[PDB]
Amino acid sequence: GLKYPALIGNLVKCQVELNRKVLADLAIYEPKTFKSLAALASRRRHEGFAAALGDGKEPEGIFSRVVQYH
Amino acid sequence: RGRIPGRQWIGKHRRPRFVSLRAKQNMIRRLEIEAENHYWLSMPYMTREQERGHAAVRRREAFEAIKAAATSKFPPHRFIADQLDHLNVTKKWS
Amino acid sequence: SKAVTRHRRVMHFQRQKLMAVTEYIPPKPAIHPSCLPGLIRLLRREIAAVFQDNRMIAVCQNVALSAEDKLLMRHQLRKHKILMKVFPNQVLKPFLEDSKYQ
Amino acid sequence: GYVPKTSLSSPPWPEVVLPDPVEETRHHAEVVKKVNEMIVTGQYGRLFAVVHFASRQWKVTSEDLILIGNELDLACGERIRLEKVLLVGADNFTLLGKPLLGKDLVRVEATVIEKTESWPRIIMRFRKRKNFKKKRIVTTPQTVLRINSIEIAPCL
Amino acid sequence: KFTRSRIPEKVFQASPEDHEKYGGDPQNPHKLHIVTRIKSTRRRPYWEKDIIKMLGLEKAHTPQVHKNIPSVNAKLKVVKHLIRIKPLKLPQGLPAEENMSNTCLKSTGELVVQWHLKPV
Amino acid sequence: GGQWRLQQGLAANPSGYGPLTELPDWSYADGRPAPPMKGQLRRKAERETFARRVVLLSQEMDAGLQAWQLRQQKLQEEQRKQENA
RNA sequence: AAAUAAGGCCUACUUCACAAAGCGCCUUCCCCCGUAAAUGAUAUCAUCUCAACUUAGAUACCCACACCCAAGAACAGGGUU
RNA sequence: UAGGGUUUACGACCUCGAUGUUGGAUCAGGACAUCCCGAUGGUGCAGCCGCUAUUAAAGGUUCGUUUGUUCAACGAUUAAAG
RNA sequence: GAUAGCUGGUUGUCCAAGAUAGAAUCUUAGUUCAACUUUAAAUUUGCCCACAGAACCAAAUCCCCUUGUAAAUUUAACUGUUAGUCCAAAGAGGAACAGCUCUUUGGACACUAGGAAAAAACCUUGUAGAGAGAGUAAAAAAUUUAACACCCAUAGUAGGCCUAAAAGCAGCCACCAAUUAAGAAAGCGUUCAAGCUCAACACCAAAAAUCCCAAACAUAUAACUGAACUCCUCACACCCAAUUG
Ligand SMILES: [Mg+2]
Ligand SMILES: [Mg+2]
Ligand SMILES: [Mg+2]
Ligand SMILES: [Mg+2]
Ligand SMILES: [Mg+2]
Ligand SMILES: [Mg+2]
Ligand SMILES: [Mg+2]
Ligand SMILES: [Mg+2]
Ligand SMILES: [Mg+2]
Ligand SMILES: [Mg+2]
Ligand SMILES: [Mg+2]
Ligand SMILES: [Mg+2]
Ligand SMILES: [Mg+2]
Ligand SMILES: [Mg+2]
Ligand SMILES: [Mg+2]
Repeated sequence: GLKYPALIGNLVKCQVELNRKVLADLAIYEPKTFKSLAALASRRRHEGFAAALGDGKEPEGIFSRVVQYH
Repeated sequence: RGRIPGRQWIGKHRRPRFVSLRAKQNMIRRLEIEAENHYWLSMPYMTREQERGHAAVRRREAFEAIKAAATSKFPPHRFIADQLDHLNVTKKWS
Repeated sequence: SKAVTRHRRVMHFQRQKLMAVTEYIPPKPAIHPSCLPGLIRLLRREIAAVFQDNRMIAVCQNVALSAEDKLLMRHQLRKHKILMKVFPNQVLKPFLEDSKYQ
Repeated sequence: GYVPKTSLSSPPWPEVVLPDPVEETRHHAEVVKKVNEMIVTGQYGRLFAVVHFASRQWKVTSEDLILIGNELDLACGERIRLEKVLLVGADNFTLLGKPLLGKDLVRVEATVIEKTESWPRIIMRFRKRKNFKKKRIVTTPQTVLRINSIEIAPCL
Repeated sequence: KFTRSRIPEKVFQASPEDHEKYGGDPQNPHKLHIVTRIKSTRRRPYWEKDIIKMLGLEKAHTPQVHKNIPSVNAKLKVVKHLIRIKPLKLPQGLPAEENMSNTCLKSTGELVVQWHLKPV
Repeated sequence: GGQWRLQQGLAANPSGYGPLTELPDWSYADGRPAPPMKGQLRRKAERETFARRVVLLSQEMDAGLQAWQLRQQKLQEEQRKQENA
């Protein structure tokens, strides 16, 4: 119940870098893993939409907020 | 049925090419980057008058190094070690 | 081909792209204002004079009478002392309501 | 600014709403504690990890083979510890970093079996009437790896 | 005849609106730029190719730093349509003798001297 | 693809000076650190050369500014001296 | 009633004969979009509809060895009481 | 202002270590800027004979005298010898 | 074994550099010089350079210090190129036509890569290998003009000049003004007048011949896909015609 562009965008918007080969392998031999990934992608999409609509103040998405590095 | 003259990209008549949204967005972002570069290129720091000889020493040193490397152009040396080791092609055992 | 031609020369790809990107973009009214909010003095003076001099004024609906019929009516009204009048209604309604003639 | 219900008054997609942050964090902590207890009880079976080695993400599980197209300079028969894992799990639970996971959380044990070469690959180039005919043979190096097991700790 | 395209003086004149839009400022301006070729040298005149070769931008998408002086300014403007320019602002002091092995460029021009591999 | 990475400043390409590539790939089972890779050493040398060039350019600019200031001061002193006598 | 093009035949007529052919004889059937008209609004007139609705507005052949042949180069087909 | 490459040229782009040159015979495929068989509007339409504009190509498009010439003159036909 | 500016061909592996302004020639299908290119070597300045400097009858161009750089002059060799095509601008003749003939400035093609359908010349992009990796440059045509505010007509009269006649329109003049409130008349039709409206008042773009040619949807949240371009593990001399080393 998702699309490839939005799914890839939501997966990239979570610091969860995963190539396409591993994604296909999981979808083939691990339906539950891909289901959880799709759920996380939909949650990130909804959080981003809510943020763009209300500009946050001050949730900033429980799943968003990338981990900074130095 | 659409018969047109030879070669569609030259001549008096050519197939009319139309622009899409991809090329439009590409040109827009390119113009934005160009305007950013223009803005960044509008604030000098030395005003020319302050750069009448602040690094000529480095240029002279680099030129001297290049000249020394060029003048060093000479054939290699020679040694008897290789000429004597070449005789080992007939190395014999007991 | 030459520079100037009788027909419209096909512009280059980059030229057409620049011409299309540099098009005119008019403003976008967020609300659009389309969905937002002499002789008459002489007429009034004459109507006031008539109202002041209307000792015995009458009203009819003369319209079906031809020009010759109107001329005959004017002749009859000139025989016996009496005059006719023809004034508008747009300028007469305000004075009508103001003269307490409900 | 009321809008009567029409075919375009509201968007077509369902307007969902997210829960509060306090309850969300509470549920997150509860699920984390549940997963920690499940891991401590030893309920998992046959773990799998996505090891990003040799610039490639391999869906590693257990007792599987991997062949890399380069040299690592390691004597055949030595244990190796891989890192950069970012997708560990098994059944009824999963784990993934942001991106990489903690070192003390995952431990991938691997070994070396052999260091062979690739089959004789042929290179060739040709053109039209340009007398262009180039040939070359290449035999890049290869290796073999075997992941013994994938341990896990309750570090959460 | 396609001659050497020149640029007038009214172009390079930052206005208050431009300064407000970007982060740069007139007083105390940057001293170095972050040149990064984003366009190939082909399909361009020969003088532009020579300028690109002199600037040292053979491999595209590669960072490069040059002096912010009138000469280098004009040299950059000559190919402005083929390179990306950005200021090199150092949050901390310049790289000392001790801060030369652990460094990083980082996007948006931010040369960090304490480059580590751990989360905040 | 994901251009959003540039908004946060974590390299447009995920394989760019990030923790997914700079971090050592493998390591000895006993915990010993594996030797550095050739690509990592090349990137380190490139960064060192870049920093050296930046420092050299900054020092050259500072020296030029100081020389210009000294020349201006010398010209002012010469003018002041010529004003007398 | 005659021809045109197509589908058949030798019993009368001919070239002629144990046949075939025409000069000789039989048959050939469905409307085609271009217009003119009820009823009313944008345009309470009027008005044929790039508004809603009504007028001139597929039938045909078929799908169980060996001798002769009107069937056929062979192959194949029809008959062999 | 739009469509034509069917006439005269214009350019020589592969085809001079070969594409055999016009008419006339059998066979005709296609397009309508439609001569005729079907249907309409107007008309200097009292009717035929006429003229104009749209659709319809399912069909038809003769027999002969001359010049080698498609073209070029003439005798008789059918609604027509495009 | 004639000659021949001429047709044809001129044998194994791999690396690198490698496209020319013109002149003469019983000559433009051929030759030389010049110019481009290659090898070994001695020398130092080669290019964008900044104020300025460079004519009476527009893009521009020459010299040009700091500044990016590492390229340039010469010596001694000698083969190879010296018929070009397309694109943007100045053009020249032609028809302000030709895949039409010739120059000036830049790019491409003769050299691979990803697209515009099959394309040399159009857009993007070059240092050369592997991996079953990641990020990007160029990249998908849009669009339907025609009604209309359609209520309603006395008269000084056929004003005067010519017009046997045009009185309101064969031609010229002033164009007043009574109707309660508006044309010596703005069209239509009259030989000529007769009749019909109007100005104003009272609500008021397509067609050529074998047969049209990628299926196809206006309504799930802007971002994806997309190279031999950049990066990831290793080592790198291993993608130009002729010619050369
Ligand atoms: Mg063609
Ligand atoms: Mg030719
Ligand atoms: Mg020939
Ligand atoms: Mg020949
Ligand atoms: Mg031949
Ligand atoms: Mg027609
Ligand atoms: Mg000979
Ligand atoms: Mg000769
Ligand atoms: Mg030949
Ligand atoms: Mg031989
Ligand atoms: Mg080469
Ligand atoms: Mg002579
Ligand atoms: Mg020519
Ligand atoms: Mg080529
Ligand atoms: Mg490369």
